Amino acid sequence: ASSVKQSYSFLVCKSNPLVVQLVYFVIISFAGFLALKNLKPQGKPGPKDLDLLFTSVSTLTVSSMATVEMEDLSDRQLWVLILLMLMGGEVFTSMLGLYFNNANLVRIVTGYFVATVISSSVIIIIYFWIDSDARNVLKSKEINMYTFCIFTAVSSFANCGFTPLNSNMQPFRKNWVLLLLVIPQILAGNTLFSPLLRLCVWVLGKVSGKAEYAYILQHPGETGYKHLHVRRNSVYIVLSVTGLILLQVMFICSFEWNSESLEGMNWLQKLVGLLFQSVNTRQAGESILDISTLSPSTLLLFAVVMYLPSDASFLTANISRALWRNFTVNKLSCLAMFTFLACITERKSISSDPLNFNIFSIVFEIISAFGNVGYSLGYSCQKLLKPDATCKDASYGFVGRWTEEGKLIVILVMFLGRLKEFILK
Amino acid sequence: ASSVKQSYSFLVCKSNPLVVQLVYFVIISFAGFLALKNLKPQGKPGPKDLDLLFTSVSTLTVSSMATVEMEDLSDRQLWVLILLMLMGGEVFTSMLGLYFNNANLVRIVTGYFVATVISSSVIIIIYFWIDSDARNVLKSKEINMYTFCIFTAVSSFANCGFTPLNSNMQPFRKNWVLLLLVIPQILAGNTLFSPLLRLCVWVLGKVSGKAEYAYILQHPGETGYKHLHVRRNSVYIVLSVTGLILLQVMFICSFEWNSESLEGMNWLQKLVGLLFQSVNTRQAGESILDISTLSPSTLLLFAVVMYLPSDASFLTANISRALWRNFTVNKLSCLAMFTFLACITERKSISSDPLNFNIFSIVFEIISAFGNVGYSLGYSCQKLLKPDATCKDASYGFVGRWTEEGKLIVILVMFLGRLKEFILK
Repeated sequence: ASSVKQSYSFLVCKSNPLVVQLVYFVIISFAGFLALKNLKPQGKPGPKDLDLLFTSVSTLTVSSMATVEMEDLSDRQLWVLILLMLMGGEVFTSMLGLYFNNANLVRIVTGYFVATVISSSVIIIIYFWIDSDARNVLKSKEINMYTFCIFTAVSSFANCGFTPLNSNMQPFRKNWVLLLLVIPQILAGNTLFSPLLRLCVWVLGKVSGKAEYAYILQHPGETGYKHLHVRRNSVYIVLSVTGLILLQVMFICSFEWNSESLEGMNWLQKLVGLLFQSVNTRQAGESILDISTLSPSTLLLFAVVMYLPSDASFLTANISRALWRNFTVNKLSCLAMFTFLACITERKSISSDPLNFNIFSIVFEIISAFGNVGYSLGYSCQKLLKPDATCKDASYGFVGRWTEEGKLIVILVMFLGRLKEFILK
Repeated sequence: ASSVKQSYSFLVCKSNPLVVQLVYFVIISFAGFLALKNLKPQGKPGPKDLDLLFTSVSTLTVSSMATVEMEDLSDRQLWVLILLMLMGGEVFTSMLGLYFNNANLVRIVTGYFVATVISSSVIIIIYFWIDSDARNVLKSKEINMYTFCIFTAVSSFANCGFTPLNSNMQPFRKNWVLLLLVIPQILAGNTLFSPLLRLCVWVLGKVSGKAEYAYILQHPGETGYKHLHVRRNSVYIVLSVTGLILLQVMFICSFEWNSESLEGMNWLQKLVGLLFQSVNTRQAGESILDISTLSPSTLLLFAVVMYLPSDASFLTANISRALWRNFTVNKLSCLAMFTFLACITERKSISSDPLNFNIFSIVFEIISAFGNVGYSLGYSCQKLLKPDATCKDASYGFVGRWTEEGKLIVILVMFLGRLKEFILK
């Protein structure tokens, strides 16, 4: 209770924000892994503790990188994941930071977060109530309807990318209404958070008439909030994200409109699904297509977009040994070093299975982990060079098929990716 | 004669250095392609004009990217390639720039260039004279001994990477003496040019005693030469290149010491060959191992090293739309765009043959072309998924197996890579 507040205040007063946030993430991830281990169902042999720790990290790190199938976790573990997502989302961490800075605009941010989460949950619950196809699908998968709704709302708002379905949103690719109802939740999380918050402050100031709201609106830098910029910067956020989404939609519609991953869908269904995928590419994680089946051009476009630094990390950020150090921090040297380590650890897998364990797939996984997106190129054992029937084609990401050292490397990459925009300064 | 000088002076007086150097490279490349077409041997159907143009560009662009086997060109075409290499090397272009700047240190630079070329040719000729194994190899390949020696010396000094042998220096991997005699020629070209020139100026000043040489030595910036830096910068050049070479040697010795590409070699032979490869990786192009057979970690290390900007481009170089433009020029956006284009053009090849036409191989080719290195991941038709016997496994680089649009894209990438450190300003 009060002891937590006292310890947090003591940490904040002396240590840097980076150190306190690293301690926060490490301790919460360890607690989540411990919980996931405790409420494991009895009798059935669950995943190894490393997979549970990886799932807890990816849930907290809102990176959605899966090592265990989402169907291998019970309802209680699903709610533990929901709690980790709530306590690890970008908006919630920024809200806690604002709390602690103000103690040593808070109401508006807390209201925005709580209202968005509650409205998303209610909207998804209502949509499942009106449409019985989703209820039938959930009954087939034996997943609690309300638990799935809350999980989906929290994951979409927090931009994590996890869903109780093992195939993520693939079973719901035909339901364009759900995708159109979920897209705003993703766009009200990490992406388009600053312009939406600015609009919320603007409408509150207009309706209330209080001069404090206008003062906050026109002095965004005085309050010190990272995600509250000037009108020009917010307009830049909207324009940049909209243009990137339109570019992604254009390229995917040009290339994979007739692909097998969209077969059996109407033109409107295909358009809505591709728009949902393009929105998710930046940082959501949720996918409706098996990203492996996409053409190499679209895969490279995905890699480029998830490599693009977040706009919050772009506006805010914008003897020879000092130049070397400055060059080592550019988001690219770390990616190259981690990809080199991952290729070292998976040398046997790459040599034996070059179709799935190729260098581009490892680059994609490293970019996904560092950018906290969640796109996994997957692993189809039908693509093995040597025909092996002992495979059980699993729905978890490519990282789940790596070695233990590879999983540890991806865990470190995800931790560094969440703690980015902080290591830079 | 004098008309050429008048035209060059007229171009220099008005246009920027970038424009005049671009027109110089374009016109010389076109002349070289026209020559290569003209002295093609009669009776035998040679390569298509696009392949000749690509070879002329890569020879001029000292990028060593091969579309045609080097055994398909006669002695006259080999000498045309030698002339293109001489007129397109980094040292020669810098020397011409110094000529035109001084007209509108020249003696020392010209002496260094001419003496290094002549001494390299004489040394290689002498080594072929003393050792008859190389003479036997050349007789087996039916290549003129003196022509091969001059070609090798010019290519090693100009850091191009071409050799009359189709397999490059692979037949000579056992001859460690030749590799140790060629390494200084490569290290006296583009790399270690500034420290070697500084040492040459220093010894000339010490022996002569003229104060002008010391004035040039201690005021490197006054003369305006790009490749003449201060003592600290030259020491940095030496230290950085030596450390990078040692790191590459360490990693390759750790990984591929027992690989098939080095089977049948003594420990000293393996060490010398790996050191030669590490020296060449930065920007030489010449290789003694089939780079395809190397492990993925070493391939990624090669990609990283050839992606590292030249130290001359590092020392010399070191509202939101303006920031976007500044971010678009970082050597990475261009690589991503060109790789995206190459993947678009080779979509059929990637889909049909994913083992050789994978995204990492295209990334490697694009990095090699932009960095003007010359490393090609190759194409072994035994790696086809579909077993096709119509193949004739050719010794030319991976780019020779691309589509015509892919070859054009690589030509553009090579032209931009040579004109790098210029487009940046």
